Amino acid sequence: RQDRRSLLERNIMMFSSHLKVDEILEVLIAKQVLNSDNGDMINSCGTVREKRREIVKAVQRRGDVAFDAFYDALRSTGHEGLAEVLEPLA
Amino acid sequence: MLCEIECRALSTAHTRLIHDFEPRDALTYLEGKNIFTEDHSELISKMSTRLERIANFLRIYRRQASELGPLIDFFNYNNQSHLADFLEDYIDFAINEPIAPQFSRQMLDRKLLLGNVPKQMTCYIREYHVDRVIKKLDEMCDLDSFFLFLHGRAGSGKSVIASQALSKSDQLIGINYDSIVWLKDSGTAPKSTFDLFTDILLMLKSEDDLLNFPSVEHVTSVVLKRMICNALIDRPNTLFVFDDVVQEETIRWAQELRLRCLVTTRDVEISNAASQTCEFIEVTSLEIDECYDFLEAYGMPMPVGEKEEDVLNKTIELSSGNPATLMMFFKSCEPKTFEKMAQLNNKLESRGLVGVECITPYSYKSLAMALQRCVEVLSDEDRSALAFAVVMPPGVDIPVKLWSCVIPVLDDEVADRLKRLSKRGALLSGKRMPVLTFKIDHIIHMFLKHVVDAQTIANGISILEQRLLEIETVIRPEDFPKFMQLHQKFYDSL
Amino acid sequence: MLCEIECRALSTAHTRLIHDFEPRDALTYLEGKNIFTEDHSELISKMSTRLERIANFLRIYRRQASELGPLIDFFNYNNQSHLADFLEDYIDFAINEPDLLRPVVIAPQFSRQMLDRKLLLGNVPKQMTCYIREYHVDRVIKKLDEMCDLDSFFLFLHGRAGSGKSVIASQALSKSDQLIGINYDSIVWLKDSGTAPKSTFDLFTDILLMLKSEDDLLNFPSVEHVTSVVLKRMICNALIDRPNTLFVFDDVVQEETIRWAQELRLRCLVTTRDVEISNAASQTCEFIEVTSLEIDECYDFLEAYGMPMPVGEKEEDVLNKTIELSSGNPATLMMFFKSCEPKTFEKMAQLNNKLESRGLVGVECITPYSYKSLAMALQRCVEVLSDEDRSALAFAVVMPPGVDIPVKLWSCVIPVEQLDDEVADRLKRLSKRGALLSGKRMPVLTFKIDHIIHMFLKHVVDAQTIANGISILEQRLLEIETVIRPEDFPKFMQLHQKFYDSL
Ligand SMILES: Nc1ncnc2c1ncn2[C@@H]1O[C@H](COP(=O)(O)OP(=O)(O)OP(=O)(O)O)[C@@H](O)[C@H]1O
Ligand SMILES: Nc1ncnc2c1ncn2[C@@H]1O[C@H](COP(=O)(O)OP(=O)(O)OP(=O)(O)O)[C@@H](O)[C@H]1O
Ligand SMILES: [Mg+2]
Ligand SMILES: [Mg+2]
Repeated sequence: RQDRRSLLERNIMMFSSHLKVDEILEVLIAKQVLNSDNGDMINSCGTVREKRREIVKAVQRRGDVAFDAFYDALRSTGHEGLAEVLEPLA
Repeated sequence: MLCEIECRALSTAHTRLIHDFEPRDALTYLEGKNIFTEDHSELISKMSTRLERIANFLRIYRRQASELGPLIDFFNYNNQSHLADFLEDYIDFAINEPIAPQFSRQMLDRKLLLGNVPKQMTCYIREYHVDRVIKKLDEMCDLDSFFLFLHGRAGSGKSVIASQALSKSDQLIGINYDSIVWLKDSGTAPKSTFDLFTDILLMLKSEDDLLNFPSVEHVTSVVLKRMICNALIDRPNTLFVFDDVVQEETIRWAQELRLRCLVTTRDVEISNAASQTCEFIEVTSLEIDECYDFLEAYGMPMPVGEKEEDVLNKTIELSSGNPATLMMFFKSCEPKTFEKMAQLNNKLESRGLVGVECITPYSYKSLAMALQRCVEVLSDEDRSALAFAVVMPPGVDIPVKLWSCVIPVLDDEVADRLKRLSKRGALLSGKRMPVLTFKIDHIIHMFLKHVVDAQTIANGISILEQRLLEIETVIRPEDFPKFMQLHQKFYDSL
Repeated sequence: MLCEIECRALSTAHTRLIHDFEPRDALTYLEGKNIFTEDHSELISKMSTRLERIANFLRIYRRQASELGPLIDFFNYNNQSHLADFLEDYIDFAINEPDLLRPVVIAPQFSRQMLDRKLLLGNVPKQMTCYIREYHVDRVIKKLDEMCDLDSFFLFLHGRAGSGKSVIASQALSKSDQLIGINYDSIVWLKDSGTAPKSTFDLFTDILLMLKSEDDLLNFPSVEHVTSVVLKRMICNALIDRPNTLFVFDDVVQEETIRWAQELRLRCLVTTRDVEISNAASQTCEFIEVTSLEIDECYDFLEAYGMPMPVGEKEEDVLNKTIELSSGNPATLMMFFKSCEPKTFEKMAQLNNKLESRGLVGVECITPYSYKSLAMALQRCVEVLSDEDRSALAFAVVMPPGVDIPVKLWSCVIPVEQLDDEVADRLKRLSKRGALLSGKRMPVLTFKIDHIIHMFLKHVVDAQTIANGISILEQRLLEIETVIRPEDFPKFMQLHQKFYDSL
């Protein structure tokens, strides 16, 4: 929705500063929020801003309730991210 | 949407946004900031050349944003800060505060021409008038629609002054009004007031689609009128000179079309057609001093002897400061000798205006060709009154009753006709006190005389002697009307 | 298709849809939601300027959609939400909360210059400024405001010839900034003056033109030849694009023309002289009569145009003479001024004479009136008259003007058992139809002829028929002021010997 997406957009710098969609594909797909093909397509992207744009869209759709993902930046040592988005979520 | 200011900036800083920039770079930052719709970024993102992506980014952008802040924002982050700095500087030299002359002239010249304005007279200008015209036009560029009546005697020089008043100052065209449309009327038929406005619209018409000009020749008045206003909306501050209006219908149309009009005319009353208060400027007979100036200006020798300044006061007397007939005089005084100047003085009498009729910048060989019309238009009853004014001495202030003697029909009715008569061609000279008196000048006098029935002159003279029975600056007293004999001199010459 | 509310919105919010919008942006979204055809998008998609793509998008759109919904949905998605928000606000101040639309969502969008654009294009003339009839221009505007709600209606601004009706419509649509923009979206002001039977069709040929876009005046066909059923059907079709459009029909003479207006379900202001043309409309007709200028209003009107004010007993009287003869006639009063060039009470009284010994022709002048003198106008008012009524009028000259006089006293000069009420019936038709007569029910049924209405007849009717009517009355005179001439004293019309000897 507008709140969730507005969050993926507001916290765009950090996501598009560090972060990597390859890192989340195995998890998100493990959560069934992603498809093998989805991961494959993203996995096969030359630059990261490409792999990032895709995931954001995917999250805004497939993972509208990216709550699960909100526990992913936790596990990935990128907790300074999942903490910011929980603030937005809050 | 960016305002003129904000759009004038994207345009001024355009030589730069072409040398180093790219709309693909900004699309993500705009879509991300909810500034670009998917299709927007598609449209600007798939473009072969960059001048395409740039022209679409600057077109699409000017519509979408409530302001210019985001543009600067992006220009910064993109290492193109030398750009976002220039634009922020420009927005500030407006937010915090409230060329070649000859080259510029060409624009003025073109404006004058395309509006079919003729060239202004140069060898001699009655500044006063040209000045006062321009002034009263400046006062009105504010107004939504208005009439200016530059009226005067036939050939008194009105049209030349409009040529000059729109040609001297560089403000009237460009500063006060955007464009000029100058159309000569001269309409007498009833189809003329429509034909005029057929050609007015043409002036407005683009250079394109003069080819497509239809058989507009056949289409109602309600439509030519509606058609014109449509085109009128396109042009702002469009001044209209209507050189030579005779029919009040022109004024009427001018007022249905909510036009801004300069108007040269001879008959002043056409203004009663317009309910709106109309301003007026009368082109008087050339004052005695202005006549000198006008003569010198065109190589004419100034007085040297008592009976030489007099030879020249004779021409001025006969011409009564008449621009047009004065000019005809010069074109004839080839010897340029006080002598051949006096030959004409005498000749003009024993032949009326026809003695000096010549090829002149005037459409007319002689002032008699002009006045013809001024006389045809006259009320059938008024055409009569004018015919009997010949008997009276010209250049003499004379009572109403002394006139009641020759004029057909309390005889105030005579006065009413004589007013209509000065109002409608400056044929007569009114003058309220000391006592209600009129006067006929020589130009007009000679004209009427030579024009009428050789009989009606002599009949009016006799019809006067009858009333002579009763029972100079100093107007003629009622104890001494019995003798019009003071002017025996100016009467025996019949 | 939509309607007047949904189309009035696309029109009100038009100053905006021009500054930021593009029909190319919406074509894909509408070929989709089932509102467009692949020629539709072709027609609006290949257009050089945007005002073209916009005028075609708003024309084509008003026909295609069952409602105004996807549009709102669109300006939302297109980052032009400041638009879809304005239009949804407007659609809401109509269904739920009525009334509030004009004060709230329409009033702010006023601008004097806009009116002038709209006035000029609707062929409205400029309003008189040097004097304004307060009362009337006000009451006109009022009764127009009360009706912007109505779907179709007639307003009859009826009065005597030159009585000043047309000028008031110029002012009533030019003073307030609401009538145009707030109450009605556009104006169409057309002068009728139709007498031929082709005139009522020719009128409506121009009405459609007055409607048609600046584009396709080129394509204007030989519409000159096409049935009445089609010009009529052809007009309403375009009318769609015209929400809250008002119609001034300056100078209707024909009731047939009156009709068409009611087949076309139009909203009409109507200036006319003959009031009965309204019987053509079964629709409720509301009326405003332009009376003769009251004695006080005449003063105001004179001063307004540099006319001196009475200074002496027999100077206020010099001026009561003009007002009497003029009987407060805007048009002939104006002709007076344009002629009263000296402006001196003296030359003002000179004319007061010229008027008795030359009728209206003594003061005929070039005036903002299409007419040299009020006689040129009244000509028509008299031609139209029932052949029998033309007769009745023609004999009224004998009667004293500005005198309240009984029906029987009239039965004496007027043509035609024992009850002559037929005289009264003619005299009513006579005031109804150009207002050439006065009427007064009680104390007793009496009529009256004014002076402007009198001098005209005096100078026009057969010099003989005047003298024949004078002799006729004498025979009937034999019989056996505020107070109506009593029946004990009719035998002597001699009270008015003064105003009778002058014949
Ligand atoms: N410098 C001048 N200023 C004024 N009049 C001039 C001047 N030079 C010449 N004239 C005379 O006036 C003629 C044109 O007169 P003009 O057209 O100004 O009068 P007008 O008021 O237009 O007359 P009309 O009544 O025909 O409209 C010239 O060709 C010449 O005869
Ligand atoms: N308020 C006014 N101010 C100035 N002049 C007026 C006014 N009202 C009427 N007149 C005079 O009447 C003339 C036009 O009259 P108007 O058209 O208003 O009357 P009307 O009732 O339309 O007559 P008709 O029905 O014949 O059109 C103007 O030229 C002016 O002389
Ligand atoms: Mg000229
Ligand atoms: Mg009118």
